[PDB]
Formats: sequence, structure tokens, C-alpha cells
Amino acid sequence: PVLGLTTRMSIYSDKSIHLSFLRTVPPYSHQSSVWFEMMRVYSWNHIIL
Amino acid sequence: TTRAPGHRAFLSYIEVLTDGSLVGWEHRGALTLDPGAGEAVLSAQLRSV
Repeated sequence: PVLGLTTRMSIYSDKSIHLSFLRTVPPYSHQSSVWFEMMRVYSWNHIIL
Repeated sequence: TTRAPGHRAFLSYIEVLTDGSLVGWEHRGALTLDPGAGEAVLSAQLRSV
């Protein structure tokens, strides 16, 4: 096993290549969950990304 | 299927290929089995086919 520190890269998330990888920092792709929360509290819709 | 890597993508390809066909495939169900539960544990729900 390997533990990852200060590494935010969404490639290291599919186990078909990296058999056993663990990290202590959320990846970049997880930021999308933050935008959803801001979208509903501020009453926003009709977005283009 | 089991929890071996690549199983998420494996079952996702069934629905796209089983839809929009004049033959009319019927899906009995999707089974998720874990070998670590026990030999006798699997037969409890595997028979529900």
C-alpha cells in the first residue's frame, strides 16, 4: 500500500491501473460537489460550464 | 458480479445494449456478491435467480 500526501490528481482514482492507492487530500474533481451547494443556497440555475 | 475492479463499467454496458431492441431482452436482475462474507452466506441470496 501507498499513502498519498498533498496530491490532488483525479487520474489516481480508477483501481484498474493503480491497484492500491490511498490519499489524505480530496481530489480536484470533488470540487464539483461544492458548486452544487452554492448553486442552491444562492438560488442559481441555467448554467454553462 | 463481484467487487473486482472494472465491475462498475461492466454492468453499465448491459443497459445500453439491452434497450431499444425489437427482440425484447428481459433483465432478471443484477447481483452483487462479496466472496469475503462466507461460503454459506452467498447461497442465501444467490438462489434468488
